[PDB]
Amino acid sequence: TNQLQYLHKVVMKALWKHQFAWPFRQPVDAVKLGLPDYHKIIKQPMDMGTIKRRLENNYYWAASECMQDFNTMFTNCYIYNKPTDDIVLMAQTLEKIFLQKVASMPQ
Amino acid sequence: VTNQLQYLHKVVMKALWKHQFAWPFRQPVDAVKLGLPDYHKIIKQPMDMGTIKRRLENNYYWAASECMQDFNTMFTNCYIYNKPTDDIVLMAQTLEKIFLQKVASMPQE
Ligand SMILES: Cn1c(=O)c2c(ncn2CC2OCCO2)n(C)c1=O
Ligand SMILES: Cn1c(=O)c2c(ncn2CC2OCCO2)n(C)c1=O
Ligand SMILES: Cn1c(=O)c2c(ncn2CC2OCCO2)n(C)c1=O
Repeated sequence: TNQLQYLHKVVMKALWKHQFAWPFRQPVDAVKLGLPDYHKIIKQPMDMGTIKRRLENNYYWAASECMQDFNTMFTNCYIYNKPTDDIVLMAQTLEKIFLQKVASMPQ
Repeated sequence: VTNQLQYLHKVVMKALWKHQFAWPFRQPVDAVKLGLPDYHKIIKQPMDMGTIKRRLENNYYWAASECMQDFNTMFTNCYIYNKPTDDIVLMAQTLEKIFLQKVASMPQE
């Protein structure tokens, strides 16, 4: 769809290259990051590499479905991490760009 | 009086305000009433649907994206402050899904 193309080539491209994006480009590796409780707390992991791959393999039936994946990724971050962790500020910065770009998506 | 802001008022706020999970979000978090002495230490930008509703009613917003940020702040405050297992997190998630679903069909411009 026009909307899924926009999420791929306008929204995702802006977020992917952002200087705060690196923690979010691939799944949380709880073993390599040493977080034995991550998957006990976060039951729907999500990340931009997964969303990007889904955008390219025609996984999504509708724009809102892809937007929900973006939301899950950010929400996971807020739920798991402490309020003072830098990664929370990074998610918020990226999430605001997401919402800005989504506001200009074809209707 | 943008089409976008009209959409956010007549479609998004209409749906969320009357939602059965909306009541904890209809007014600012009252930290005294709720017994949350650390709330304003952790949440530095409180937001609630009553504030957003009033702002839409008084044409406070210059752009749709700024109303959208207020909604986002209100949900994010909840995810950041509350424990993962708090029921309020589930209620916020349910409301935010509706918010995103509707925002996907918002007019451009
Ligand atoms: C999304 N996400 C990460 O990407 C992450 C992380 N813990 C480490 N990382 C990677 C990076 O190390 C310093 C800050 O982010 N957690 C708990 C998380 O939620
Ligand atoms: C304080 N308070 C409510 O105000 C409430 C509620 N359950 C429903 N409401 C009312 C709300 O407005 C109309 C539709 O839902 N509970 C459990 C509650 O504690
Ligand atoms: C926004 N907000 C609330 O309104 C709230 C609350 N803790 C309780 N409440 C009220 C209600 O009790 C059961 C479900 O929510 N917290 C920490 C919060 O962030």
